Amino acid sequence: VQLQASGGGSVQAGGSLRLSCAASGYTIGPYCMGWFRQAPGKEREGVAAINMGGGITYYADSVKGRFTISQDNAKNTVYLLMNSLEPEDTAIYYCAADSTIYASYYECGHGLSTGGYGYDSWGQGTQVTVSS
Amino acid sequence: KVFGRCELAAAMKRHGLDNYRGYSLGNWVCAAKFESNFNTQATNRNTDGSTDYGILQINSRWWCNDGRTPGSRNLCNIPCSALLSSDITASVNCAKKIVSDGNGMNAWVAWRNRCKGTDVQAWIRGCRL
Repeated sequence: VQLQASGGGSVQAGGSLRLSCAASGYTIGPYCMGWFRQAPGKEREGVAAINMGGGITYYADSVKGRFTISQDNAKNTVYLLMNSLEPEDTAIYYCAADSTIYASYYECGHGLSTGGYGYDSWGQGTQVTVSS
Repeated sequence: KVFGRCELAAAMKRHGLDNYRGYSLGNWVCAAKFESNFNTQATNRNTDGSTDYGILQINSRWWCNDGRTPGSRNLCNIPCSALLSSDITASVNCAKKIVSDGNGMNAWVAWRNRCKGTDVQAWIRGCRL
Protein backbone atom coordinates (compact mmCIF):
# COMPACT_ATOMS: atom_id res chain seq x y z
CA VAL A 1 0.00 0.00 0.00
CA GLN A 2 1.03 3.62 -0.37
CA LEU A 3 0.23 6.91 1.32
CA GLN A 4 0.32 10.02 -0.84
CA ALA A 5 0.61 13.32 1.05
CA SER A 6 0.45 16.85 -0.34
CA GLY A 7 0.16 20.45 0.76
CA GLY A 8 2.39 22.18 3.25
CA GLY A 9 5.10 24.74 2.57
CA SER A 10 5.83 28.09 4.22
CA VAL A 11 3.37 30.54 5.79
CA GLN A 12 3.32 33.52 8.14
CA ALA A 13 2.38 32.98 11.76
CA GLY A 14 -1.38 33.29 12.02
CA GLY A 15 -2.04 31.93 8.56
CA SER A 16 -3.55 28.57 7.69
CA LEU A 17 -2.50 25.55 5.69
CA ARG A 18 -4.25 22.39 4.59
CA LEU A 19 -2.50 19.06 4.24
CA SER A 20 -4.16 16.11 2.56
CA CYS A 21 -3.33 12.42 2.41
CA ALA A 22 -4.44 9.74 -0.01
CA ALA A 23 -4.20 6.05 0.88
CA SER A 24 -3.82 3.91 -2.24
CA GLY A 25 -3.87 0.19 -2.76
CA TYR A 26 -6.25 -0.89 -0.03
CA THR A 27 -8.86 -3.57 -0.34
CA ILE A 28 -10.24 -2.81 3.09
CA GLY A 29 -9.36 0.07 5.31
CA PRO A 30 -7.31 1.63 6.53
CA TYR A 31 -9.07 1.68 9.93
CA CYS A 32 -7.15 4.76 11.06
CA MET A 33 -5.45 7.70 9.41
CA GLY A 34 -3.71 10.46 11.29
CA TRP A 35 -0.80 12.87 11.31
CA PHE A 36 2.46 12.87 13.25
CA ARG A 37 4.98 15.69 13.28
CA GLN A 38 8.65 15.92 14.05
CA ALA A 39 10.18 19.27 14.99
CA PRO A 40 13.94 19.67 15.67
CA GLY A 41 15.00 18.91 19.21
CA LYS A 42 11.53 17.65 20.14
CA GLU A 43 9.83 14.23 20.45
CA ARG A 44 7.72 12.86 17.60
CA GLU A 45 4.23 14.17 18.35
CA GLY A 46 0.90 12.70 17.30
CA VAL A 47 -1.27 15.62 16.12
CA ALA A 48 -4.60 14.23 14.93
CA ALA A 49 -6.34 11.02 13.93
CA ILE A 50 -9.67 9.80 12.69
CA ASN A 51 -11.51 6.48 12.60
CA MET A 52 -12.13 5.87 8.89
CA GLY A 53 -15.82 5.65 8.11
CA GLY A 54 -17.03 6.23 11.67
CA GLY A 55 -15.61 9.74 11.43
CA ILE A 56 -14.64 10.08 15.11
CA THR A 57 -11.64 12.38 15.67
CA TYR A 58 -8.80 12.89 18.17
CA TYR A 59 -6.34 15.77 18.65
CA ALA A 60 -3.17 16.39 20.63
CA ASP A 61 -3.74 18.95 23.42
CA SER A 62 -1.35 21.33 21.68
CA VAL A 63 -3.51 21.63 18.58
CA LYS A 64 -6.99 21.22 20.01
CA GLY A 65 -9.19 24.01 18.70
CA ARG A 66 -6.72 25.07 15.99
CA PHE A 67 -6.50 21.93 13.87
CA THR A 68 -9.29 19.93 12.24
CA ILE A 69 -9.10 16.60 10.49
CA SER A 70 -11.74 15.13 8.20
CA GLN A 71 -12.45 12.36 5.71
CA ASP A 72 -13.58 12.89 2.12
CA ASN A 73 -16.70 10.94 1.08
CA ALA A 74 -15.12 7.66 2.35
CA LYS A 75 -12.78 8.20 -0.64
CA ASN A 76 -9.88 7.09 1.58
CA THR A 77 -8.47 10.59 1.67
CA VAL A 78 -8.21 12.85 4.69
CA TYR A 79 -7.38 16.53 5.18
CA LEU A 80 -5.74 18.46 7.97
CA LEU A 81 -6.87 22.07 8.22
CA MET A 82 -4.40 24.09 10.30
CA ASN A 83 -5.51 27.51 11.56
CA SER A 84 -3.76 29.92 13.90
CA LEU A 85 -0.43 28.42 12.89
CA GLU A 86 2.38 29.52 15.21
CA PRO A 87 6.11 29.14 14.66
CA GLU A 88 6.21 26.30 17.26
CA ASP A 89 4.06 24.45 14.71
CA THR A 90 7.10 24.44 12.42
CA ALA A 91 7.92 20.79 11.74
CA ILE A 92 7.93 17.81 9.41
CA TYR A 93 4.41 16.36 9.11
CA TYR A 94 3.80 12.68 8.50
CA CYS A 95 0.64 10.98 7.33
CA ALA A 96 0.03 7.53 8.80
CA ALA A 97 -2.51 4.74 8.65
CA ASP A 98 -3.41 1.70 10.73
CA SER A 99 -4.15 -1.22 8.39
CA THR A 100 -5.74 -3.49 11.02
CA ILE A 101 -9.49 -4.01 10.88
CA TYR A 102 -10.24 -4.43 14.57
CA ALA A 103 -12.94 -6.83 15.74
CA SER A 104 -14.08 -4.75 18.72
CA TYR A 105 -14.39 -0.98 18.60
CA TYR A 106 -11.05 0.78 18.54
CA GLU A 107 -10.29 4.44 19.16
CA CYS A 108 -7.63 5.61 16.69
CA GLY A 109 -6.40 8.37 18.94
CA HIS A 110 -5.20 5.74 21.42
CA GLY A 111 -2.27 4.58 19.32
CA LEU A 112 -1.80 8.16 18.14
CA SER A 113 -0.81 9.33 21.63
CA THR A 114 1.28 6.30 22.59
CA GLY A 115 4.17 6.11 20.16
CA GLY A 116 2.06 5.65 17.05
CA TYR A 117 1.42 2.05 18.01
CA GLY A 118 -0.62 0.30 15.34
CA TYR A 119 0.16 2.78 12.58
CA ASP A 120 2.08 0.52 10.18
CA SER A 121 2.02 2.57 7.00
CA TRP A 122 3.78 5.88 6.70
CA GLY A 123 4.07 8.44 3.96
CA GLN A 124 6.78 10.81 2.81
CA GLY A 125 7.10 13.61 5.31
CA THR A 126 6.11 17.11 4.25
CA GLN A 127 7.85 20.22 5.59
CA VAL A 128 5.65 22.93 7.11
CA THR A 129 7.35 26.16 8.13
CA VAL A 130 5.71 28.99 10.07
CA SER A 131 7.68 32.23 9.96
CA SER A 132 7.31 35.28 12.20
CA LYS B 1 -25.67 -17.44 28.43
CA VAL B 2 -22.74 -16.57 30.67
CA PHE B 3 -20.17 -19.33 30.18
CA GLY B 4 -17.82 -20.44 32.92
CA ARG B 5 -14.08 -20.24 32.17
CA CYS B 6 -13.52 -23.98 31.70
CA GLU B 7 -16.93 -24.49 30.08
CA LEU B 8 -16.05 -21.97 27.32
CA ALA B 9 -12.47 -23.30 27.04
CA ALA B 10 -14.04 -26.69 26.26
CA ALA B 11 -16.55 -25.27 23.77
CA MET B 12 -13.81 -23.35 21.96
CA LYS B 13 -11.49 -26.35 21.73
CA ARG B 14 -14.42 -28.17 20.12
CA HIS B 15 -14.59 -25.42 17.46
CA GLY B 16 -10.93 -25.87 16.62
CA LEU B 17 -9.75 -22.54 17.99
CA ASP B 18 -6.83 -24.26 19.73
CA ASN B 19 -3.59 -23.42 17.91
CA TYR B 20 -5.63 -21.80 15.14
CA ARG B 21 -3.11 -19.74 13.13
CA GLY B 22 -0.87 -20.78 15.98
CA TYR B 23 -2.87 -19.15 18.76
CA SER B 24 -3.09 -21.47 21.75
CA LEU B 25 -6.55 -21.85 23.28
CA GLY B 26 -5.67 -19.63 26.23
CA ASN B 27 -5.69 -16.55 24.01
CA TRP B 28 -9.28 -17.04 22.88
CA VAL B 29 -10.53 -17.59 26.41
CA CYS B 30 -8.65 -14.58 27.75
CA ALA B 31 -9.89 -12.38 24.93
CA ALA B 32 -13.47 -13.47 25.62
CA LYS B 33 -13.15 -12.63 29.33
CA PHE B 34 -12.01 -9.03 28.92
CA GLU B 35 -14.17 -8.46 25.88
CA SER B 36 -17.57 -9.76 27.00
CA ASN B 37 -16.87 -11.21 30.44
CA PHE B 38 -18.12 -14.48 28.93
CA ASN B 39 -21.58 -13.06 28.24
CA THR B 40 -22.94 -14.21 24.85
CA GLN B 41 -25.54 -11.42 24.87
CA ALA B 42 -23.19 -8.57 25.74
CA THR B 43 -23.65 -5.65 23.36
CA ASN B 44 -21.80 -2.38 23.74
CA ARG B 45 -22.74 0.67 21.70
CA ASN B 46 -19.95 2.93 20.46
CA THR B 47 -19.76 6.69 19.79
CA ASP B 48 -19.71 6.19 16.01
CA GLY B 49 -23.11 4.54 16.23
CA SER B 50 -21.64 1.06 15.74
CA THR B 51 -22.17 -1.77 18.23
CA ASP B 52 -20.03 -4.65 19.47
CA TYR B 53 -21.87 -7.96 19.70
CA GLY B 54 -21.45 -11.29 21.45
CA ILE B 55 -18.84 -13.30 23.28
CA LEU B 56 -16.08 -11.76 21.17
CA GLN B 57 -17.53 -8.26 20.82
CA ILE B 58 -17.50 -8.17 16.99
CA ASN B 59 -18.12 -4.74 15.50
CA SER B 60 -21.04 -3.76 13.26
CA ARG B 61 -19.29 -1.25 10.99
CA TRP B 62 -16.85 -3.87 9.68
CA TRP B 63 -17.79 -7.45 10.49
CA CYS B 64 -21.53 -7.88 10.84
CA ASN B 65 -24.64 -5.99 9.82
CA ASP B 66 -27.22 -5.09 12.43
CA GLY B 67 -29.23 -2.90 10.09
CA ARG B 68 -28.55 0.34 11.97
CA THR B 69 -24.87 1.05 11.37
CA PRO B 70 -24.38 3.31 8.32
CA GLY B 71 -21.61 1.98 6.11
CA SER B 72 -21.44 -1.55 7.47
CA ARG B 73 -18.82 -3.39 5.42
CA ASN B 74 -20.24 -6.62 6.86
CA LEU B 75 -17.02 -8.54 6.23
CA CYS B 76 -18.27 -11.72 7.95
CA ASN B 77 -21.33 -11.64 5.70
CA ILE B 78 -23.62 -12.42 8.61
CA PRO B 79 -26.17 -10.51 10.70
CA CYS B 80 -24.97 -9.30 14.09
CA SER B 81 -27.98 -10.81 15.85
CA ALA B 82 -26.56 -14.23 14.91
CA LEU B 83 -23.63 -13.47 17.24
CA LEU B 84 -25.74 -13.21 20.40
CA SER B 85 -26.57 -16.91 20.38
CA SER B 86 -25.79 -19.25 23.28
CA ASP B 87 -24.13 -21.24 20.51
CA ILE B 88 -20.76 -19.59 19.90
CA THR B 89 -20.57 -21.19 16.44
CA ALA B 90 -21.35 -18.10 14.36
CA SER B 91 -18.97 -16.05 16.50
CA VAL B 92 -16.12 -18.54 16.16
CA ASN B 93 -16.62 -18.72 12.39
CA CYS B 94 -16.42 -14.98 12.09
CA ALA B 95 -13.58 -14.75 14.64
CA LYS B 96 -11.71 -17.14 12.38
CA LYS B 97 -12.03 -14.97 9.31
CA ILE B 98 -10.90 -11.89 11.22
CA VAL B 99 -7.73 -13.76 12.25
CA SER B 100 -6.89 -15.56 9.00
CA ASP B 101 -7.37 -12.27 7.18
CA GLY B 102 -4.02 -11.16 8.55
CA ASN B 103 -5.37 -9.06 11.40
CA GLY B 104 -4.11 -11.51 14.01
CA MET B 105 -5.44 -11.46 17.55
CA ASN B 106 -4.53 -7.79 17.60
CA ALA B 107 -7.97 -7.16 16.11
CA TRP B 108 -9.31 -7.60 19.65
CA VAL B 109 -8.47 -4.53 21.71
CA ALA B 110 -9.08 -6.40 24.95
CA TRP B 111 -6.70 -9.21 23.91
CA ARG B 112 -3.93 -6.74 23.15
CA ASN B 113 -4.36 -4.90 26.47
CA ARG B 114 -5.07 -7.86 28.78
CA CYS B 115 -3.74 -11.07 27.24
CA LYS B 116 -0.90 -10.44 24.80
CA GLY B 117 2.46 -11.00 26.46
CA THR B 118 1.03 -12.64 29.59
CA ASP B 119 0.97 -16.30 30.51
CA VAL B 120 -2.23 -16.92 28.56
CA GLN B 121 -2.18 -20.68 29.21
CA ALA B 122 -3.15 -19.85 32.78
CA TRP B 123 -6.58 -19.27 31.32
CA ILE B 124 -7.19 -22.93 30.62
CA ARG B 125 -5.14 -24.84 33.14
CA GLY B 126 -7.28 -26.57 35.73
CA CYS B 127 -9.83 -27.36 33.02
CA ARG B 128 -11.21 -30.77 31.98
CA LEU B 129 -10.10 -30.70 28.35
